Amino acid sequence: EVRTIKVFTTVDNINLHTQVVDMSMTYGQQFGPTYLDGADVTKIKPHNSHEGKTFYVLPNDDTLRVEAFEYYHTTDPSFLGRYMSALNHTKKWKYPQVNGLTSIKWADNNCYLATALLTLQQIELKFNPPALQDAYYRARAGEAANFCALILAYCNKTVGELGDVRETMSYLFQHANLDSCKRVLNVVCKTCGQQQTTLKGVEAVMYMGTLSYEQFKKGVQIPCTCGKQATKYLVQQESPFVMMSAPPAQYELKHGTFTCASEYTGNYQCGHYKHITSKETLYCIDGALLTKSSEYKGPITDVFYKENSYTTTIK
Amino acid sequence: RTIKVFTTVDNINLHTQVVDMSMTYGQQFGPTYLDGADVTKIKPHNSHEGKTFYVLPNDDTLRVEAFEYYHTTDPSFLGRYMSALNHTKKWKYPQVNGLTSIKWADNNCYLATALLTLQQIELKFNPPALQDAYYRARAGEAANFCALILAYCNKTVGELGDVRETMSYLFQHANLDSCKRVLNVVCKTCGQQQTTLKGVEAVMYMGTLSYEQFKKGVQIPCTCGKQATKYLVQQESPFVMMSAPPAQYELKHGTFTCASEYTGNYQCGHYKHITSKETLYCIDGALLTKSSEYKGPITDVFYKENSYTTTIKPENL
Ligand SMILES: [Cl-]
Ligand SMILES: [Zn+2]
Ligand SMILES: [Zn+2]
Ligand SMILES: [Zn+2]
Repeated sequence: EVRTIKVFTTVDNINLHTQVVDMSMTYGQQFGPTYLDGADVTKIKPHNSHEGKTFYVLPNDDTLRVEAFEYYHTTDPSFLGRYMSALNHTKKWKYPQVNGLTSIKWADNNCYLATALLTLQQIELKFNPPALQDAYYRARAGEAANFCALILAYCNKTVGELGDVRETMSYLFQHANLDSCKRVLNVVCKTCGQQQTTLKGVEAVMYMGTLSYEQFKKGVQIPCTCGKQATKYLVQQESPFVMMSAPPAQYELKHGTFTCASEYTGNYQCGHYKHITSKETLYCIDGALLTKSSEYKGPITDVFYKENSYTTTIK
Repeated sequence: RTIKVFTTVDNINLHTQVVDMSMTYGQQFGPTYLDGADVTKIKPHNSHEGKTFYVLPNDDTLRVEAFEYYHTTDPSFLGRYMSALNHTKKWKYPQVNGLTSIKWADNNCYLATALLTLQQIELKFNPPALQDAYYRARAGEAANFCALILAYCNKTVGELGDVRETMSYLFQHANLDSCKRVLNVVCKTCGQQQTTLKGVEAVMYMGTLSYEQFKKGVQIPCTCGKQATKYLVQQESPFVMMSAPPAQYELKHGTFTCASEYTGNYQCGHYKHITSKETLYCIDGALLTKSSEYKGPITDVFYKENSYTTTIKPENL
């Protein structure tokens, strides 16, 4: 009456669950969306050659949901489906080594993912979700399909959409161990006094308004509550890097003064990101393309700087 | 022959300047606008003393001010906003059935029905520029709101636009964080698959005008070659927008909030707005028509919502 084979199911490829499957029913009828080595097998019926194989499935019971939470650090039931949807594309991208870093050859507007991937290889950062940490290690080795698809899933973006580097880094930093990061700022306004503020976590390493770390330390002009202009400056910084962002204009990059940067060109609604890194000179990594130059000048949107512990000497 | 003026990129932070009447504004400030009019090649007049001029965000401080007000980093935004505003300030914005409309001009019908729709659904804008201008538009002064819509949509005055595209751009600048949509796709061969949409995708659907049809199920292809049934499982939003290629459709009073009618084709056409009050009202720019029934080439229908959960059992499909 009923013929069967034994297979394994998983949501993390670490915990394997024995399943006896009915060979007269499809995998989708029995498990829902089912993948065998990234290949969609939802519509097909079990075959004798499938016996003993491991199948990815979505978390549709309590055991699988706990494992998904522990591996991906998410409770969104749609997360693994969106990751698999993205992976179907990113598994076809090429991930060349460029200047010793894993880049991504351009496809489907993935330029923002390349400069994000390149940036992460240059700043000291640990990822909390085991899925992210594992996929980052594979990406550093040149096999970044899983990492890229995770990024898309964590940001709730799909292949082809315009990505923003600042927004993307912000999502990823929420899943990094940045709790020990600290920033202390002071704002000063004639006729209003002084006031200080302490930031922690992601907010302690990201700033929007100037690309220059030294300018942030010397003071930036900001509108006050009264309506006149005031001066905000960085008092103390505890973090392994800082990210400085600004609306793009024409910014000059010089060797040895920064770690890496991102540039935005083309049509503003559907444009193009490049990566600039400081090595023994400046390299512009443009997906698979590489140029070298003494200096660089353009519509820079984000600059990353190394840091450890900073304390101001101004009063 | 020198006067004081204010320059700004947001009309919030005003920067005092001294100008000389012997040179143009452009030689002193770069590109300069007075109520949207390009005054770059104009010399300061006595009557300009103390007035507020827009300039381009030409330094780090101004680019911050512009970003915090408009939520854009596009360097062309201000000039495009001002170019549109020079025109929209001359449009007329009559009250039609308690709502701010727009008298027809410059193919602005798509903006009129978008504006009429926004006044009937629960929506908050995130950019202060949009918030402030929307409050003025509700009160009848819609020139700045209409020029912002054009600038955010990268449309110029006179171009025929698209309500669905326009709403997409505006919803991306709205607070939709609490909006969630869960769908189920059921195939006789493949089984079930649920999906969760957030943000603009949680409130916009393209394929059917009827919210009730979206609840009972629409037929879609399945990669196995058969037809699958797609239906709404769960909806958390204060409204929903259902769109479909324009086709003859009967709008029944009391079954919807408002809708967009489009006569024409891909190159040229005209929008009208239909709203369901104690009866059906067709708002066509400044023109109002009342009817017990309405039938037309409908392309977008808006419905009120709060929390919906399906009663379909998948095994009963
Ligand atoms: Cl019109
Ligand atoms: Zn003050
Ligand atoms: Zn199927
Ligand atoms: Zn028209």
